[PDB]
Amino acid sequence: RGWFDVLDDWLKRDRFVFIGWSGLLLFPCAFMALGGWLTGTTFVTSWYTHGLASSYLEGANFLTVAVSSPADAFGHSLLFLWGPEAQGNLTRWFQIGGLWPFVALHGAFGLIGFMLRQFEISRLVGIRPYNAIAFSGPIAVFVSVFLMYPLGQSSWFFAPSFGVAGIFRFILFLQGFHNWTLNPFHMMGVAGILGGALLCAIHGATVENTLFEDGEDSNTFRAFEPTQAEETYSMVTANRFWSQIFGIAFSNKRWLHFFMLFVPVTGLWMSSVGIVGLALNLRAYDFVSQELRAAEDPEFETFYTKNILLNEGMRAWMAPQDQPHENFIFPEEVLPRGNAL
Amino acid sequence: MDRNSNPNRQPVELNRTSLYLGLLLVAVLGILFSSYFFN
Amino acid sequence: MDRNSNPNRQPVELNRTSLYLGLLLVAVLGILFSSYFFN
Amino acid sequence: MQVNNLGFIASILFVLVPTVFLLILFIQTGK
Amino acid sequence: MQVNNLGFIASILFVLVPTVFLLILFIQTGK
Amino acid sequence: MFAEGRIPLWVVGVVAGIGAIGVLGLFFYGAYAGLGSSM
Amino acid sequence: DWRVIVVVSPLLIAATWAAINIGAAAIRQLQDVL
Amino acid sequence: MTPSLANFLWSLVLGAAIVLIPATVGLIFISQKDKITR
Amino acid sequence: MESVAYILVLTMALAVLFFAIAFREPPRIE
Amino acid sequence: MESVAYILVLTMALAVLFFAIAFREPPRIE
Amino acid sequence: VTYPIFTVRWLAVHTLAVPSVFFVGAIAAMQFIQR
Amino acid sequence: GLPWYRVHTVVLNDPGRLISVHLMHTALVAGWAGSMALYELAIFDSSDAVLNPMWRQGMFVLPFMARLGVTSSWNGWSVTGETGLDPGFWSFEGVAAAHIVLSGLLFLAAVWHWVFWDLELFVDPRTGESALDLPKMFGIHLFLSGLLCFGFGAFHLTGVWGPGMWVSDPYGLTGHVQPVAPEWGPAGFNPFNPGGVVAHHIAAGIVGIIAGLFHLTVRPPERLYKALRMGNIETVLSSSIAAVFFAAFVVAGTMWYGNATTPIELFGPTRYQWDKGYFQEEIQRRVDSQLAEGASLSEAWSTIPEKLAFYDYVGNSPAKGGLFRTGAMNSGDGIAQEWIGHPIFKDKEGRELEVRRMPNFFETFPVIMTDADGVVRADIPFRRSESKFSVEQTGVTVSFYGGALDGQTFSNPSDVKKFARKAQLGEGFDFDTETFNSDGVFRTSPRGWFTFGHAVFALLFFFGHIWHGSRTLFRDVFAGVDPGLEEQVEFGVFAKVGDLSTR
Amino acid sequence: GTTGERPFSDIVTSIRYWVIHSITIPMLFIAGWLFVSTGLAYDAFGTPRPDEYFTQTRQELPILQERYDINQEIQEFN
Amino acid sequence: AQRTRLGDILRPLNSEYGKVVPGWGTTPVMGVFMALFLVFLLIILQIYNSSLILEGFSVDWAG
Ligand code: CLA
Ligand code: CLA
Ligand code: CLA
Ligand SMILES: CCCCCCCCCCCCCCCC(=O)OC[C@H](CO[C@@H]1O[C@H](CS(=O)(=O)O)[C@@H](O)[C@H](O)[C@H]1O)OC(=O)CCCCCCCCCCCCCCC
Ligand SMILES: CCCCCCCCCCCCCCCC(=O)OC[C@H](COP(=O)(O)OC[C@@H](O)CO)OC(=O)CCCCCCCCCCCCCCC
Ligand SMILES: CC1=C(/C=C/C(C)=C/C=C/C(C)=C/C=C/C=C(C)/C=C/C=C(C)/C=C/C2=C(C)CCCC2(C)C)C(C)(C)CCC1
Ligand SMILES: CC1=C(/C=C/C(C)=C/C=C/C(C)=C/C=C/C=C(C)/C=C/C=C(C)/C=C/C2=C(C)CCCC2(C)C)C(C)(C)CCC1
Ligand SMILES: CC1=C(/C=C/C(C)=C\C=C/C(C)=C/C=C/C=C(C)/C=C/C=C(C)\C=C\C2=C(C)CCCC2(C)C)C(C)(C)CCC1
Ligand SMILES: CCCCCCCCCCCCO[C@@H]1O[C@H](CO)[C@@H](O[C@H]2O[C@H](CO)[C@@H](O)[C@H](O)[C@H]2O)[C@H](O)[C@H]1O
Ligand SMILES: [Ca+2]
Repeated sequence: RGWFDVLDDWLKRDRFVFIGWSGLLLFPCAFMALGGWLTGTTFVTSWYTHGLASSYLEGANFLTVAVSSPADAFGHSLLFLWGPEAQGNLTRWFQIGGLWPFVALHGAFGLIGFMLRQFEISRLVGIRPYNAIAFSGPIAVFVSVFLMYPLGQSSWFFAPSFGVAGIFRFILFLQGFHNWTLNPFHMMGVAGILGGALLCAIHGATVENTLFEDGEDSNTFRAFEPTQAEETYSMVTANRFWSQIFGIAFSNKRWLHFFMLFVPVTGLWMSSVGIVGLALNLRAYDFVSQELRAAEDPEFETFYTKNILLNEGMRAWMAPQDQPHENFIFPEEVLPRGNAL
Repeated sequence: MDRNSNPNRQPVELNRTSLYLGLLLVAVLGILFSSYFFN
Repeated sequence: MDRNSNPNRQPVELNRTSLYLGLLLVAVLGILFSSYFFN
Repeated sequence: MQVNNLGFIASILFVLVPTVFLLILFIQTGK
Repeated sequence: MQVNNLGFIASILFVLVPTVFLLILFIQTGK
Repeated sequence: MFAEGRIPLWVVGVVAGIGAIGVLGLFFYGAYAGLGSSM
Repeated sequence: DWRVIVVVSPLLIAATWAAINIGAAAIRQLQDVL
Repeated sequence: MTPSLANFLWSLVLGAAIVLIPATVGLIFISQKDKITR
Repeated sequence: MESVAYILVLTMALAVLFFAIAFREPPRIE
Repeated sequence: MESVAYILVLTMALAVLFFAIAFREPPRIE
Repeated sequence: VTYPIFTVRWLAVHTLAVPSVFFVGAIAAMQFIQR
Repeated sequence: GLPWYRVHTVVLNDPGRLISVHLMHTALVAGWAGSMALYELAIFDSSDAVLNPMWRQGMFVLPFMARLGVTSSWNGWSVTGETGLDPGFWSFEGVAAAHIVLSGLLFLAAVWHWVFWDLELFVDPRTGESALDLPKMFGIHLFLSGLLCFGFGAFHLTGVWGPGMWVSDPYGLTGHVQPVAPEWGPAGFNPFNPGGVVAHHIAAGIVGIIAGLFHLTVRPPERLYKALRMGNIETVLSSSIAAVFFAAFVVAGTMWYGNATTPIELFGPTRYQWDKGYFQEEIQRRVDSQLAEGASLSEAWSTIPEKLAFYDYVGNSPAKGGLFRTGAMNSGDGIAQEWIGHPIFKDKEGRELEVRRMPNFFETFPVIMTDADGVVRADIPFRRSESKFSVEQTGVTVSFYGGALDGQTFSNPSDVKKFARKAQLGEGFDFDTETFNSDGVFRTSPRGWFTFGHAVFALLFFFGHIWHGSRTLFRDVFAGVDPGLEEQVEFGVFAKVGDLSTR
Repeated sequence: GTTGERPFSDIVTSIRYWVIHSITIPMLFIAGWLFVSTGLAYDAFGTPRPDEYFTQTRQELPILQERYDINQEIQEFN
Repeated sequence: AQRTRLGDILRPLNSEYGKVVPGWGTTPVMGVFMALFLVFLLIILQIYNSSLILEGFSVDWAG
């Protein structure tokens, strides 16, 4: 028994927390990402990068803490602790936003490790690896939003900050500057996510309301046995119900569950494609035909042109505070605004 | 050289449900992207 | 009322030669009429 | 050249519609 | 409205090409 | 208590839940006092 | 920094408490696994 | 040899010494103490 | 004239719905 | 751009020729 | 009966719980900082 | 039968038809290259390489021919602005025709390999069915790639036998194709040093030749052969897709950030050049040196080349376009005709004012004019009832130096405001908007389009890698799990997950 | 279905677990407390105290602008 | 299994299907070269990233 196989045995033991070879990458990297985020949201400020308090130590709450993105002056520097910026000074590394790349990079490798874990466990137990394939969706989202978008932009500063209100800021920023709602790829993402939720709800309810009478209790949960060979609910009755209610119904269980995988995953992937576009400011910002007609015809108004106006207002009012490194100075009189407001 | 029948050839199938699903997908993609194609 | 299979249904065929002839006809009609379509 | 603005779409459809008719019929033959 | 001059042909082909792909495959099925 | 040598698991649960409620109450109280309280 | 000493001393107290209340059985287990 | 070069090489050395091969050593040691019985 | 294209795609989608309902593959138990 | 359409139709015709020759149905005696 | 005390599970438990409790003490203390 | 998404798996175990489909794909790609070049040639405007270069015309493949030394047409012109050059056969037209003929020949070879699929070369002589020795094929192809890489570096790029490559000055004003010597020091790893590219190809080609020789001679370890399923061609597909998306990310990044292989004369400027005012800084330094001689403002600014000023215009940033704003940048602002010269804004009191330029992020941006010490002295107010800093009240006037407006001063507040809005975009240019019926909204450059396409494709190829790696490693359960599979998965029964020999 | 380790309910219902932890858990709680309450956290992480966001000479946001020399920049911000 | 002259010439190249070296073979050598490649990739990334600044050049269009 060579040392490699002895290690393989130890790593793949049946214990409370399976480790596996993938655990070597997953657990330290996941721990770094999670502990870095908790440490930043508890203790670390964004005063020097954003001019914002972003930790419990400064009086922020769960909704307003964040591991904020680094200062825009660093471009896409990876901001290693030992790098030319912090130069091994941990306190400075915290103050310049080193925690953001720390968390982002360890999270990316922890995500890799987790998908490798999915593969490893699927191989060990003897099933098909469709869980890893499904997890590719969240991976695409994380790569596109947290890595690809800022890499296309001027710096990590424009990456989403790891915090609740930081994420909301990123969301509103994308609306105002990129008109992300108008983007057909975001639209397909929305459809995928809403359809996934719909499928989850409808499938759970359908199963729960076509159950077979397999027990005597009003509590129907105890009339199932994991080793039972037969279906626990009536696919035939479910199909008839949905055919008569909605017009169509699933008749193939395998297709149903594959569809439940396919919908949200496809949605995540399409929205990731859209975010890649936004990284290069390749927006679906405008419909030129309506823009031209409005520029010539002062009576032409659509909801599209109204949304354009909202975006203009948001940009002008938010940019000075959202981009403090720019030293934007917008005198009050240049701010766009409607009457009386 | 001789021309021998290839024994690797297999039929392809698209059932009616798959037809309806694909046709709906294509129609809704067209609905989605036509406005942007026109701009 | 019941839905009975119609026994009048027959297969349709287009052999490969007919395919080539029709494709050539369509291509040459397109060649002919495109200039007039553009005018 | 200032050509008829429907020329390309008319030409494409004039060819494509019968092309796909023939293709369908040919491919399904023997079913 | 002054729309993109390729809009109609792009939309028609975007729909028609996969439509005819599906139609061919469906019709020949069982051959 | 009701059995010697061990704590009932529900006693442990009640105590731990009271502690969790207490830490959450302290955080909610702190939302209104000291830093972050708008005053 | 005296602050470091006062922040670390509770950790050491907890560690030594756990050691003095678990060490016999922990050493038993360490020896058994060789 | 610049400061950034020196720190890069130090990063290599300290990543190995702090992470790669105390972890390899520990993994090998424990796998060889607790051995599966066939 | 782009309105014609929008109406066309919308009609195609609705027609697909009608056929998928009326002319569906029957679910059969066997 | 109409030149593209003319070239397309001409190429289609020539391609049809090549397939009708190379990939024809063999005449078979039976 | 007579299970091992220290395990990989013990370590996974503590790796999380121990810094969690320390952080909670820190945040509790934060609650009484005055500006 | 096969579902639609599996049709191509019919060549999975048919090396002859796999070669056939690869040949057909290669023919299609080469034919696309030829036809794309022909199309771009049919519409390229060669007259004005200064204000209408290729990257303003949506030219996508033309820069790639020019990068490696094909810069002249048969029709007399060259993308370096010259005329009357004789490229020989290897002009844009010659290269495109070469790709067309190659496409045809590859098509014919594909047909032959499809028809004559059953060659004895493909069948294992030991047993009698089709078999490919994938490690040996890798050794062969790797040795070949190393040879080709070394030859490209040593003969083409150096000019030992070949044209060399496009190199340019840091400001994209004198780009041309020349031989490049390799740089063997650390500077070879500067992405903006072309000698680095030459040295890379020489050294990596030698490394590839040596690695191919090793892989032509040493068989895989049995451990590796089983773990990586080296008898499964899908393992090659998985690892190849991985390598390919790695390369695609790299090329998108080097296109977006700029480097020696993505010169601005061929692909346009980068967004980071606008961000940092790279060209603005250079122009200002040239003007200040002229002034340090004794030249007047007009003379100093008239020394500035129109091409350099054209780089300093936000409409040429690749980060200003839109996903559905299609076509050439000339379809946006129009075809640039001439520089209007540098405006200098002075308010009523003699203060000279700087108009704050539009950043890349902003689709719209307020007009703000600040003095030397960063205090707003004028603006264009949205609301006027409490306006205090308007161009009307501040008495802002503008005088132009160099360019079309050289020596002209404007005091009419409408004129001043329009020129302030122009200065927001950087250096001002007259445009012809009638040729393209240009719509007024900015397009992105080929740099932007290339980066977008390749970043998206790399992302999708990640999923392809995951899918095919999983199909390779889980081939045994692709059609479903074993109808047994009861106790192996049960918790705690076995000491090692899956291993039946353990408890 | 047990992978070998002692069940949690067993452990946390035992006397010894509680003799250990009624000490260890409060010790960590108060160590985190003291970490904050002694001011150590401010100095360790560089987080401003409520009186150090602005100084008698810097009334504006101390936004970093320098690409490599941030130690000096931070010290000049104070 | 049709024979061709080119097929016969190429035949020895496609004859060693499935033959392997028992055990781990050159896997250690492969691993060391993988580690060197990873270090090289980190170096050139950090240079391109401006996190590794060497003497003699600048990552800039001026070089
Ligand atoms: C001798 C044949 C030949 C020649 C001289 C050319 C020449 C040219 N081609 Mg072309 N082409 C050919 C065959 C040829 N082609 C074939 C067979 C196809 C079909 C696949 C094409 C498809 C094609 C397209 C789509 C395009 C060209 C283009 C071009 C022009 C620019 C090429 C370029 O940028 O290279 C870029 C090549 C690389 C950067 C090589 C990447 C390979 C990676 C880096 C190595 C892979 C890893 C390695 C194998 C593993 C490590 C090994 C290592 C250790 C040694 C140029 C004039 C471009 C053009 O200008 O259009 C008109 C263009 O867009 N060609
Ligand atoms: C990556 C490869 C690539 C890149 C970077 C470019 C880049 C460029 N090309 Mg192009 N081209 C290419 C490939 C490429 N081309 C190919 C393969 C062809 C043959 C068709 C062409 C033929 C071509 C022509 C005829 C022209 C160009 C032109 C141009 C320029 C204008 C770009 C533009 O507006 O596009 C617009 C891009 C979009 C509108 C994005 C479309 C996104 C689609 C709709 C997404 C599809 C969604 C999908 C269905 C979702 C699936 C759903 C899910 C469930 C799976 C630009 C520099 C123009 C030019 O200026 O020439 C001088 C021009 O006239 N090219
Ligand atoms: C070198 C790249 C490469 C190659 C050779 C393959 C090859 C294969 N793939 Mg695969 N794949 C890839 C990349 C690749 N893939 C990438 C990047 C992804 C992520 C998007 C996938 C995701 C994927 C899945 C989910 C599946 C495969 C499957 C297959 C097998 C059957 C393919 C088939 O018949 O579909 C036929 C396709 C059609 C009939 C129509 C496809 C129409 C597409 C959507 C649009 C075409 C646009 C245009 C023509 C292509 C230009 C894109 C180009 C620039 C890359 C085949 C061996 C299947 C399989 O495993 O079979 C068992 C399978 O289920 N692949
Ligand atoms: C933070 C988490 C970190 C994760 C760490 C993971 C733990 C280590 C995992 C190692 C995985 C790779 C080992 C694969 C096993 C192997 O190849 O053969 C096992 C061999 C064969 O030995 C002997 O060989 C005998 C014969 S045979 O040749 O193997 O058949 C055989 O009988 C016998 O079994 C065997 O003892 O054993 C070894 O002694 C060779 C070690 C080579 C391992 C690769 C080293 C490269 C990494 C170093 C990186 C720095 C390099 C310098 C960079 C500047
Ligand atoms: C009240 C009754 C009247 C109903 C009217 C409402 C119409 C709803 C009918 C469903 C349409 C059929 C579409 C799937 C085509 C079809 O016939 O599918 C039939 C299919 C049956 O699946 P089976 O299990 O039988 O298929 C298994 C194998 O055949 C695999 O192919 O059902 C599904 O796949 C469910 C998932 C798609 C659900 C799609 C819902 C889409 C909603 C409408 C979106 C378009 C609106 C655009 C407006 C412009
Ligand atoms: C940073 C860093 C690092 C790392 C660290 C770590 C890794 C750590 C950590 C950490 C951690 C890991 C921490 C923690 C925590 C926690 C917390 C803070 C918690 C909490 C909580 C809560 C509050 C809860 C609540 C609740 C709810 C809400 C529900 C029900 C009830 C209860 C109570 C449960 C190192 C040194 C490496 C280096 C440098 C950098
Ligand atoms: C036969 C032959 C010949 C001829 C050849 C030729 C004449 C050719 C060609 C060719 C060509 C002329 C080609 C081509 C191509 C194209 C392609 C291949 C394309 C495409 C496409 C795509 C793929 C696209 C896609 C897309 C879309 C659609 C949208 C946007 C996005 C994307 C890009 C995705 C010769 C006599 C010489 C020789 C003998 C043989
Ligand atoms: C859910 C849950 C849990 C927890 C629980 C807890 C944590 C708690 C509780 C609770 C509590 C903690 C309670 C209480 C109570 C009390 C009461 C109910 C009372 C009373 C009374 C009264 C009525 C009063 C009266 C009065 C008046 C009226 C005035 C005069 C004086 C006096 C005070 C007498 C457990 C783990 C177990 C299980 C699972 C989950
Ligand atoms: C799985 C991979 C994990 C990767 C991460 C692992 C952790 C990496 C930590 C590496 C940290 C490098 O930290 C770096 O160490 C060196 C060497 O001591 C310090 O260097 C210090 O000491 C050395 C020598 O004693 C002096 O030459 C130097 O002037 C001084 O700064 C750097 O100031 C610090 O930046
Ligand atoms: Ca007033």
